[PDB]
Amino acid sequence: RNAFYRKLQNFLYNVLERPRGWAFIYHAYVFLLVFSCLVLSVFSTIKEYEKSSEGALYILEIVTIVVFGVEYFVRIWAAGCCCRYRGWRGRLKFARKPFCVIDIMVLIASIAVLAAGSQGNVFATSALRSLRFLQILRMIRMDRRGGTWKLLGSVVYAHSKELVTAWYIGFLCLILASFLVYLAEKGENDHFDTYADALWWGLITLTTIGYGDKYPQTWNGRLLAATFTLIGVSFFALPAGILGSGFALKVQEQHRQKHFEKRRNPAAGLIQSAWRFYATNLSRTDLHSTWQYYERTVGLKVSIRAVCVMRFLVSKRKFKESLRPYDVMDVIEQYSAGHLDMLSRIKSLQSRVDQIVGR
Amino acid sequence: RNAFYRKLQNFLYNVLERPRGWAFIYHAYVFLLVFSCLVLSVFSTIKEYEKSSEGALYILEIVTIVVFGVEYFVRIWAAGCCCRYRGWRGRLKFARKPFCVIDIMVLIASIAVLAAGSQGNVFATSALRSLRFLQILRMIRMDRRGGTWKLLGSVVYAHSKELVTAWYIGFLCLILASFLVYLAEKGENDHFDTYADALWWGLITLTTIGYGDKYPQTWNGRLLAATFTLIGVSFFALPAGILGSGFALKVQEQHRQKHFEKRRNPAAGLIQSAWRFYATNLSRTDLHSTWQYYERTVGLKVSIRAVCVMRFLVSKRKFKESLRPYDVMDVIEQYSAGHLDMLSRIKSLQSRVDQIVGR
Amino acid sequence: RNAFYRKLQNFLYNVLERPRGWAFIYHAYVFLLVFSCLVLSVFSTIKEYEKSSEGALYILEIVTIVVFGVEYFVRIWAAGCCCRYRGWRGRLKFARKPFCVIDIMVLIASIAVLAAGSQGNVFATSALRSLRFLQILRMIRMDRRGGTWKLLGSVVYAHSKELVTAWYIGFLCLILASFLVYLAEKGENDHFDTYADALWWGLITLTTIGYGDKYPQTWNGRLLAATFTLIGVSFFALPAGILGSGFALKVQEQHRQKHFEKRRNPAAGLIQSAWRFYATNLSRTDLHSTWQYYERTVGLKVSIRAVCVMRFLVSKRKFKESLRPYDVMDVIEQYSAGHLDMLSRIKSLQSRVDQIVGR
Amino acid sequence: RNAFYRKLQNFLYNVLERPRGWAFIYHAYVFLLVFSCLVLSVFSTIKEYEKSSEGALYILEIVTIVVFGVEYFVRIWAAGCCCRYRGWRGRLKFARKPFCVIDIMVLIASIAVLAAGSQGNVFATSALRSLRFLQILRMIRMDRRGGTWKLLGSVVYAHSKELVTAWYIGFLCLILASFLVYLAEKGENDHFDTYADALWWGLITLTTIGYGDKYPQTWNGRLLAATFTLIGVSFFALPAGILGSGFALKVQEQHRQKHFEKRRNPAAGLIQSAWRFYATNLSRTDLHSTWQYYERTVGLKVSIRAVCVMRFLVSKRKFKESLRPYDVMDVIEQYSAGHLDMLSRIKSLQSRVDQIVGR
Amino acid sequence: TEEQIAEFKEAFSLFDKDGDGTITTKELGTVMRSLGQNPTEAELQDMINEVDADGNGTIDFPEFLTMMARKMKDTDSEEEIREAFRVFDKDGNGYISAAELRHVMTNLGEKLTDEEVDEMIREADIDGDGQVNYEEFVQMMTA
Amino acid sequence: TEEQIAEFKEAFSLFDKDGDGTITTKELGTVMRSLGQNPTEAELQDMINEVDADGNGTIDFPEFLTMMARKMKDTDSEEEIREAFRVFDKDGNGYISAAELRHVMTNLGEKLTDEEVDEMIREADIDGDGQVNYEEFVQMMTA
Amino acid sequence: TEEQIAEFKEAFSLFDKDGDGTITTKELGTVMRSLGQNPTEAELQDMINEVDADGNGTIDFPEFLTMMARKMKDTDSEEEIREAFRVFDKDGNGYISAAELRHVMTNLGEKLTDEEVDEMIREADIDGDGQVNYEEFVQMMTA
Amino acid sequence: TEEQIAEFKEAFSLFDKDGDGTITTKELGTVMRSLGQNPTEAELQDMINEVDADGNGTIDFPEFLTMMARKMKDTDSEEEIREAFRVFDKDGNGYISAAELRHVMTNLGEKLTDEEVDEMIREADIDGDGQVNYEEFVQMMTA
Ligand SMILES: Nc1c(NC(=O)CCC2CCCC2)ccc(NCc2ccc(C(F)(F)F)cc2)c1F
Repeated sequence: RNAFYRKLQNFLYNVLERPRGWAFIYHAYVFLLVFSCLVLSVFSTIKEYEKSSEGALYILEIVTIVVFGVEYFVRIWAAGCCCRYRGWRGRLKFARKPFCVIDIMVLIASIAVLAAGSQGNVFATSALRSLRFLQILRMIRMDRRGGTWKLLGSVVYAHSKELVTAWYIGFLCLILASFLVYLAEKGENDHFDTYADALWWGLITLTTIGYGDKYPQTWNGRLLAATFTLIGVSFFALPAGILGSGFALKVQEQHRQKHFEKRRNPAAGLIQSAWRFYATNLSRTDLHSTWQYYERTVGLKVSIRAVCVMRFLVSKRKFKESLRPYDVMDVIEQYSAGHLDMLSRIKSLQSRVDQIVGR
Repeated sequence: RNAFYRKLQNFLYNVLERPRGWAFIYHAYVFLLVFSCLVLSVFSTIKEYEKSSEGALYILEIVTIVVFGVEYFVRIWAAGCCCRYRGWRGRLKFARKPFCVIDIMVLIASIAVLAAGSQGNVFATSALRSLRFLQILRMIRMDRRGGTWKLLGSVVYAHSKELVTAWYIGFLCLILASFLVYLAEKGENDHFDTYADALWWGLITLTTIGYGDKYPQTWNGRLLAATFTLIGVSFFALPAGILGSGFALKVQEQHRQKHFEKRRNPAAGLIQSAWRFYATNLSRTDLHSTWQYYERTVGLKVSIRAVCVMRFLVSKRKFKESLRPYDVMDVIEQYSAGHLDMLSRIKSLQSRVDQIVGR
Repeated sequence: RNAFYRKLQNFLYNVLERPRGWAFIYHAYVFLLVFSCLVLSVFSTIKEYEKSSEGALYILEIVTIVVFGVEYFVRIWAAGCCCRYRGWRGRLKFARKPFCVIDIMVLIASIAVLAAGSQGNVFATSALRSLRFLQILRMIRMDRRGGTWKLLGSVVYAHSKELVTAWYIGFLCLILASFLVYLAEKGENDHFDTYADALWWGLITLTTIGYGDKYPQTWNGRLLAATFTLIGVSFFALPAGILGSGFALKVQEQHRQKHFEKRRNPAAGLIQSAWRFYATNLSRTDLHSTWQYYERTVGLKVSIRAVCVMRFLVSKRKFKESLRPYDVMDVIEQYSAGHLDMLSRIKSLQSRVDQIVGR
Repeated sequence: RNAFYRKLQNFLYNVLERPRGWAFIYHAYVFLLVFSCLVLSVFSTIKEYEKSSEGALYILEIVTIVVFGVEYFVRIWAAGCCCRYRGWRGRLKFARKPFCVIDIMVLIASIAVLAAGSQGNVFATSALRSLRFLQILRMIRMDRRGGTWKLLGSVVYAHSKELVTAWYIGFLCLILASFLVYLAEKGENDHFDTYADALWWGLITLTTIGYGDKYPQTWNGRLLAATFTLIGVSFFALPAGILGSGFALKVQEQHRQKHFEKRRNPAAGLIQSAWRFYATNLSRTDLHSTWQYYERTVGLKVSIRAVCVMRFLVSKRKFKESLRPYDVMDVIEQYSAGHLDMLSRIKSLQSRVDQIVGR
Repeated sequence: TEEQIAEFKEAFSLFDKDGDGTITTKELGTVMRSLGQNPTEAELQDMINEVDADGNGTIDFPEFLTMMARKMKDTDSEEEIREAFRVFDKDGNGYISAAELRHVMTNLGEKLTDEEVDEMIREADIDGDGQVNYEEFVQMMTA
Repeated sequence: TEEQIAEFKEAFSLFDKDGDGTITTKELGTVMRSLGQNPTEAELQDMINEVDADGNGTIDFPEFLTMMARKMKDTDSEEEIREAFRVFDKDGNGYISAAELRHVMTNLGEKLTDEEVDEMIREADIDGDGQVNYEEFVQMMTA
Repeated sequence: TEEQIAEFKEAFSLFDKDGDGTITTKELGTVMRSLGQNPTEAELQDMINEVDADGNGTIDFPEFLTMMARKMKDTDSEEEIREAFRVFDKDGNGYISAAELRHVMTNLGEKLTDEEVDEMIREADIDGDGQVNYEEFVQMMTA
Repeated sequence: TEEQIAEFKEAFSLFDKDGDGTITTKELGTVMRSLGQNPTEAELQDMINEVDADGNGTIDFPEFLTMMARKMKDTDSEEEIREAFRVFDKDGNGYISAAELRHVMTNLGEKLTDEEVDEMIREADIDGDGQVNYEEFVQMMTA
């Protein structure tokens, strides 16, 4: 009973919290489901299609709210598989997580909208904006880890100075070109009736949009727009290329490092050292295993404690160093160490067959 | 007779299936031919030019269908050069390939369109859409390997998480900005008469299109569009840069690895081991060559079989490892092995001239 | 008194000149402040909002001018922390810096605009353009180092040939396509009434703008525009991708090199050598420390001077070489040196146990 | 006289043919001059400015034709500095170069246009197109090496498969999306009156242009355009990013390799060997230098010839290998060679102090 | 209490064989090398600096006491343990079979006898299944 | 049948010189080293783990039998053979000259006598041309 | 003046033990090796070329005089000193504690006695605080 | 003519000390090693394959004759010479000073005496300036 119970618990936790293979399918389905809902809500906002789409929208709304509630309950139950959250207080702490609170606020907001806004199925006008915002936040919540946001932030920080330079130059050219076009076509063109119209046009231009609502018509304004467009469209599109290139480089490095064996071995060393530490506790009247083992390898008790903790902390440090493997630093450090070892060898042979030459 | 016959067979198979140099020219010509056909069909759809282009279109259609049929026959004949497909059943298996079936469906569809739709060369209105779709599928088939699709899929999978992040952020900003612009200009602007018009405008904007059919006109809507355009045009253009950079990195690595000599030698080892395996079969009352060779190098027969299979399987593994050469992993593994060898050396010298010092 | 005085001096200099952490916040605030000013000035240029925004604009103008003046005074005071600028002449030299003069010209121009252009807070029409240009130059000055400009220039120079190729091809296709479209639609389309309209349209096109004011309408002009758009939009967008990729590669290399320990040690060697140089000056009737130290390590005085300067200059060179660490050159040089050392070792052992074999 | 004559010859050849520093300035000036000419010709095509710009255009035309002629003469004179082109036949061969013939055709075409088209200064209507084409070809000729074209071709070939994939996918989606939009909005929208209008709109869309002349208006056509725009704008912009990234990678590798010392030394070896080859010619009754040198290092004459040619050809091969330095291949080859040397060392020590152990 | 300080003083005296008052690299190598564990001098000397608060190249009594008070709860070893059992979890289930513990303990790091891994399985295998969870064991650390 | 199992038992006994019942790395090195083939101990020991199903560092009788039943048809060696003859095909025609086989056999891998390559050309050169196709030979493997 | 030239001639004679008139790599190694400083011959020989104006592999009297006149003010050593104290400034404040000077002097580069760092702190620690500024010391160079 | 073939036969006999008819790596090493030039066997053996048309590991008389007929004009050595003098042209003027030739000849590659570089300057320095052009010398090769 308990074996299958815990098997199901861990399987559900893996599917919901850390999906790798088939679990994603389910997630995708939910996303599609949620996606469909907005689409139906989308199709319900139009009057000519509201009468034809509102029933399906309401049915899908009941389905999605039920699915979200059951998923939340299953997740807060499967949180018992990991020992961080077990028991009443453990499940409470799991619920304390920001995305869990986001989920419950989503559920209660959906309930409130369905109760008040839907005197029937179709929804109230005021509740419509709240419903759309709720769907937006559900889409935000679709990913629980926020790994996308973390990755984007890390990549941006890696290029913080440099994105900053791109943005600063882009803004400067936008302001300056807008100012001159406003000067040149203040009265001749009604499009640039005001400086603000010039700023809007310059933003539309430097972004490669080209709405056509505003555009220079004079020779001088057109010339200046041409020059500063050539100058600044590249700057405005630069952050996209910056990020794309940097993203590809990051994934390339991650692929390069993947091997991770020199990370494996120090893990074994460190875990053995940690078990020695726990087994050599002086205050514990147990753990005779490591005690007698050391007694084979030999004030005394405290000295053994001290040496064991020295080696455990240094092994922790060593595992920390192996925590980040880089091919370049790997080769550099390995070659430095090997060169030092080789130096020791040659000093040995020199002094040593010097002793021989003496004889 | 047979020598020249097989020479022609292999030459045709190389030209059609695996073109490297001049063969591509022919392929290009066919592509151009096929391309011209749609263009002529294109030029035939316009009434003012249909009377002037339909005769050439029909002639090129006969030419291209004949060329495709003869090419299919020549290919299914030249499939005999490779031993996978030889004889009646071999050619049947070759025809089983998905692109071969695509070719025959193309041929039969072309025949059907030319027979029914062309009561007089010029084609029937209903058969016109089928003809255009047939041309589209022919263009799809132009490449038999599908190497382009495989490369695109591999690169996408390499950046799957990361393209996913880009798409997710782009979609989120699109939805959110469209929602606010719809709020700001629901009644003031007829362009954003509905939320759906706002979504269409937001997609046209974030993609740098700027049709001009819809655009904000209010100060608040224009401000929000400006901000979220700055935010999200980079995200929308990101996948292009992601893919381009990743593509360049992949080709760069492929160029880096090209040497392949440590891949060459294990191939020789493995093939020699495989021939030993076949030559040492116990059930075979032949192959006295390797039998007597081993008899020079020496229950007995089975032991020889066992050792030979050990070495053959390990050589297969070794060739497998050399199957993928990476400069970084090459240097890491080679330096680790050399360092271990060096350690063995120095232990030898230490213990050994210690023996000497003893004397 | 002096301790806290100098502590505050260095803290202010760090915050203003070289901000790393919290100091940036203050800078950002000032930027935002300055930014707000233009926005308010922006909002003040519109007549319908001028009466509502001019008072806040004037108040923020007084605030920003006061802030800039006090910041300039605090900076020219905190310049005493560094020994380059101390005392009357030191502060004068600090003021000689181009960005310091930019700051004072900004302050005086702001004073002049506020005195003359503002008869009563409201600003004069002629002084308005000067005020906007002053804000533009303040935004330019926001960064004192100009590190963004230096980085952009360095990256451009790194790709100078290659950006040049991109620009040259883009310009050529623009000219040529514009010429043909002008030929094809000289009279048929009023949009391309002149070659210059064709050039403007071609620039709008190759930049992916698509205003819609001008566009081909004839079959031939549309075909040519299609072909050369496909050809040249990639060329026009190329510089953006070039720069983005190159920027990412540069930051990647900078991250790769970061370790800098082989740069640390030669610094110690060089500084010790420099102190030896100063301590071994012959004309100085002091510095008996290094004099007696060398007297322990031993015409004589001049010889010691000479040897000390030899070693100091060579250590300076060595530190110079370690000034630029590159992983690739690090590995190449280190392996060459280690291989030469190994060669020396093996020659020693060969000749040496040859001597042994002789016995 | 001859010393200064040749000094000027080489200086002019360097400035014109291979400009590095200040020479570029002159080139730039000429380019600007030529550029100005078209601009003036540009400004001369407009009737309202033709009367004001034609005199300056004609003056600049005389100036530029004179400058081009004198530059051609100076270049064909300075071609004597290099020994490839010296004397009557040498200068003729130099003139045979394709860009030299381009220059003379440019000069003669300019003369013809100025003589016939310009009854005075004003230019003939028919000669105007020829003049503009001549300016276009002059701009083409501005660079004599064609290094930009060679670089672009090399980079394209490096990514030939991959650019091909991008283009193929882009074309496929363009065709397919255009076809469906034409189906959906054949009659509803006059913009897509024909399939060809749909193709033009699809090209304008996938390129991020957005002219606004044509665009979907129906729900289904708009949906399909949205989907395939998302799909294919990235593909259409892909070649730009591909090329930019690849360009940056190429320049990065070129910067990486720059050191070139292992290329320097084999050059010395090879040139010494080549001089030995020339000095050891048997048929030459001279060159007693290397003959007696070898006589110190020793049928005989032919044997010396043979050995010298062996070493010269192998040194040529060695210099060829050092012709292309790659950091990755450098490290791989150097480590393989060092490992083999180390193996030889350890075999020596093993067998050798085994001999010692025997004693 | 003074008892722990006295025990640390006794430990230092058993370490300060030379009586220098600051156990030096060679001396701390000697003290444990005689017992039967003979780590290479490199590990000892490069470890000393990691704990040498004053950076004297040795360990003085204050540096002895500060770490003697420092237990598993400090040094945020929790993350290191998380990574350590996550690397050896080829499935990611958060649990590892006991036999894999036997193997990894035996053939990696500082090898220990079957007795050490026996007490390990005693402590970790609380529910007696073999597939011991990582989170519970790491919680036992602080507990 | 029991005949093959008896032959495998005889082979194991001829291998288990110590009689341990699990041929160990050193023992399997000794058994073939005495015959006349003396591979470095590294290759043997690193090969043992590749076939050691239980991971004991040796080969037990079940691990002997499982592979003894495992023939060329298993282990999807077909792809390895395809790559192996594709690398040595400088033309890509799918066929390789016999003389190149002589050379590559002689000067690479475990070198064999002209007799081995003679039987090789006998089997592969079915049509007697020298330019033997790869596909036919690899089909002969499974056949 | 002629006094400095005479002193340089005396120095060269004390260097040109062989009397060749161009102090050679081995000879300049010998001259200072006998004193008590014994740098490896590699450093000496690779340094000679850096100052060898004529590139003869040795140092002639003109190359001696040119540098003897060349003081700290030349060779733009200012930037090198700036980098040298900027690397060891973990804070970037532009000043470094005296104790860090003691440590870096003792444990890096050509090590010197406490007397050398004592005169160093004498000169640099003008205001007697320990946190000596880099800019003032580097100004002292040219001064 | 038959004279050159006879001379090549005499050369081969002076090379084929063993009389094998195909000068082998060790034999061609011995023949020139005795004269006074003693290149490492590695260079000889790795060079043999570069000229071994039949790939026998040696040089047969046909491979001797084919190259004996092959002069400087073949093997497109022109490009190699262009690169070789372009690398040593730090200015790119297309000419190199004679003293730099002295230095590079002396201190790189197979070093030769001042006599060799003397005949070099004789041939190259046709106009007697020292700054000898590369193009003229490389033309002299084919001439
Ligand atoms: N595919 C795509 C691309 N283009 C590519 O990724 C090219 C490569 C893909 C992979 C294989 C086929 C095409 C660029 C941007 C976005 N924006 C995100 C997005 C916005 C709106 C919606 C919605 F409105 F339709 F929901 C969905 C998603 C995007 F999706």
